[PDB]
Order: sequence, then structure tokens, then C-alpha cells
Amino acid sequence: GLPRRIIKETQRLLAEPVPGIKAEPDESNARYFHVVIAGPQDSPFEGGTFKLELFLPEEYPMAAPKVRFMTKIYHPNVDKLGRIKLDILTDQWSPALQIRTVLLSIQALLSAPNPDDPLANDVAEQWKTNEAQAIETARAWTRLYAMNN
Amino acid sequence: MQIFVKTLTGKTITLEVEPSDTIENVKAKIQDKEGIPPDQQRLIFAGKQLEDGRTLSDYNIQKESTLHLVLRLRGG
Amino acid sequence: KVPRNFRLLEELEEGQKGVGDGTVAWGLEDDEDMTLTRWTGMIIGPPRTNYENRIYSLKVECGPKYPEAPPSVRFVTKINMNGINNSSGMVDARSIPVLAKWQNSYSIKVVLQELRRLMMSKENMKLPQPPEGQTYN
Amino acid sequence: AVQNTIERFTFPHKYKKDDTDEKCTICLSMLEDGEDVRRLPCMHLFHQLCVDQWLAMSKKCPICRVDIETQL
Ligand SMILES: [Zn+2]
Ligand SMILES: [Zn+2]
Repeated sequence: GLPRRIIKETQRLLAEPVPGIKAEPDESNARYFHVVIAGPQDSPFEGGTFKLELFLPEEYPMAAPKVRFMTKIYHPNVDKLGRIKLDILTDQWSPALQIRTVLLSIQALLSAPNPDDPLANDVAEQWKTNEAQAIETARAWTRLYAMNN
Repeated sequence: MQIFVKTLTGKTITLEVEPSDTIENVKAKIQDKEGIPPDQQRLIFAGKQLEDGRTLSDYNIQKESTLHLVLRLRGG
Repeated sequence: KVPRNFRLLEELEEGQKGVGDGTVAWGLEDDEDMTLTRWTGMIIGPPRTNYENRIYSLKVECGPKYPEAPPSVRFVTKINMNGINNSSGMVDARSIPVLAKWQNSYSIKVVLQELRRLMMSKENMKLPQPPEGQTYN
Repeated sequence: AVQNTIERFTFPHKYKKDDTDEKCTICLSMLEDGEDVRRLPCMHLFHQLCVDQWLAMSKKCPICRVDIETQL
């Protein structure tokens, strides 16, 4: 079986889910999590349901969870393939952080886009240049990609 | 005109500039003093980044002002 | 047991870095395909063979079971080689040991290198080839 | 060796105990009486095995990110 840590995090995630976040292990791989983040209220993504996958690499928790959007989203820190620029996923990882905190941080990222530390440079420039329009695009994309999906 | 540029080490050089000198001119004169290609240089004065085409005086840089040289990254 | 999508993103990074002398290369066919299904491959025909210096373009498809199941490979560039269909370019899995006996530790890189290795075999090495540049339809 | 630096700047010892408890943030088990623990300069506490894995790769406490070499 698994490290007891992974069993404990999983029991606690299933028994006490993060609000706005569905997260459950794969029937056949307890290290793989099917995730759905609801677009935050008062964000361009409101009404959206965003699919995400999370994977615990064999070195976890000494290595960060791998996470990616599987739903297309217009956001300065998410690229075309759904990869996520978030400091705790890379150089600010600590093994005292949990899946719960990775999930909360991504949710919070949706509510608080960071164009100044871009992954998606086009989206970021548009977020700086013309925020209003960048927000309306994010809205349209929510409707296009993140509704009945 | 005389200005100090300061790296993260705390090494400070000194340059002969003019207030009508553009950022490119400096970056070029940091290069011939330190050997750093201009496309690797990011100069900062009082919190704000200093873009290439522009001039010294635009950012209100005056005699014995201190600029901060850090590396110009690919983007993160 | 291997999560497909994360496996493919590692193959994309390695793809963009390039490996060795650059005799094999691969990347996404569409850089917005979040399924990471459709890939391109290049192989440079190896020396001391009729393939030598020719640039072969290939399509590689990593289906939903990848890498538990092997990918499908097709040559776009016309080639005479054991196990390549002459009207479609499709590669017969049975004829390529890596694909015939696929392991979930294999990759697009491994497939491409193996095809290049097979170009040097006694059966293929002196096969007459069609003119350079030509493709199937 | 990275391990000489760990011993230099931290305090390894055996845990003293016996509902107002202390857990290891790395493995999520209670620190139990007799277990080998390591306290860092920031005063944070871990199972020695657990945090020794991390401090091989990093010089920073998992909880507060304070470098184990830090002074003043
Ligand atoms: Zn522990
Ligand atoms: Zn600490």
C-alpha cells in the first residue's frame, strides 16, 4: 500500500472536502486525484467548473504534487496545456504543505490572477494592457470551456 | 555625470553618463566595465524597471544616483 | 499506474530540449492540444545505409491507454522498410520489437531511436528507396 | 557532507512525553516518547528521519522556511 501520510491526507480530503473543490483518488491509482474547482464567486470564472488532475510523485512529500488544468482557462498563470505557475508547486515547495493547501492556493489563484509573474505571456500582457477586456475574455472562455463539461 | 550601479553582492561600480544618456548607452557601458551583455541586464531605480529605448532623465535620475543591476530572466 | 498526462508533459519537455546528436526529435502536432494525443517525429536516416541523411517525418498517436499500451506510428515520408505499409506509412507493431514487446517505461524517443536502429539492420540497410521528399497520401 | 551541517546548527534528541499533543508536519504522526527528534534554530520540531530527508535537499525549515544556518 501507500505511505500513511497519503492515506491520512486522502481520508481527511474525502471526509472534509475543501469548499468549492471536489477531489477524489482514482479507483485504480490512489496517487492520482480527479479534481473539480468551481470558478470563484466575483471572479471572471464564476459559474465555471474546472477539471484538474493532481499526482503524487513517488518522492512526495519531498517533491511537490504535480497538478494541471484539463479544462482550458484564460489566466496569466495557466498556459495552453493547463500547466500552472505557482511558487509552492516548484521552488517554494515544503514537505509540511499538503494537497489541501495546494488546492486552496490554486482556487485562490483563480480569484487573484498574477499577470506580473506570467506563464502565459500573451494573457499577462493583455491582463496588464487591457484588464477589462482580459476579464471579459476569461468570462467568455468560462462559458465556452467550463460549463456542462 | 556620475552614477553608481549596485549588484546583489554589494559591489558598486561608477559610470560617466549624461542625463540625456539612454538606458541602452548605460547597459553598453556596464558591459565594457563588467563584460555583461545588455540582453542579460535589468536595471532598477527606486522600485521601478528602466526600459531600453528611454532616457536617464525620464526616470528623474540625478548625479550620484544608485541603480540596481539584477539578471534579466526568460520569465517565470 | 503511470498517469498518462504527466508522462506526456515530461516527454514534451525532453522533446523541446532535444537529445544526443539530434538524429531523432519529436513534439506536439498542435501546441494547444491539452489531450497531448497527436505528436510529430523526425528521424535522420543513419550512415552506411540507403536511408542515410534523409529526413523522415512521422506522426505518433498516444491514445488514452498510453503508456500502458504503445503509441501508433505512421511515416509521412515514403520509406521502404520491413514493417512499414507501402500505401499508408503505418508501422506494424509486430515488426518493431519495442512496440511488439512494449513496456510502460518506453516513450516516443525510444520508439524513434528503435526505428532508426532498425534502419541499420541487414534486411533494410540496402533496400531501394523512392525519391527524397516524397510522401504517401 | 550535508549531514555535518545538520548536526552543526540543529539539536537532535529523544522525545519526552506522558489531548494537547505535538505532531510531525512531514509524516503527520504524533511525536511519541523515545522517538529521535530534531529541533531547528527557529525552534520547530520534527522526527529526525523525516526532516533529515528534507535538509539533504534544502537548508530551510519546512514550516517557516528559515535557513538552519541563520544568526543574529
Ligand atoms: Zn515524522
Ligand atoms: Zn521553522
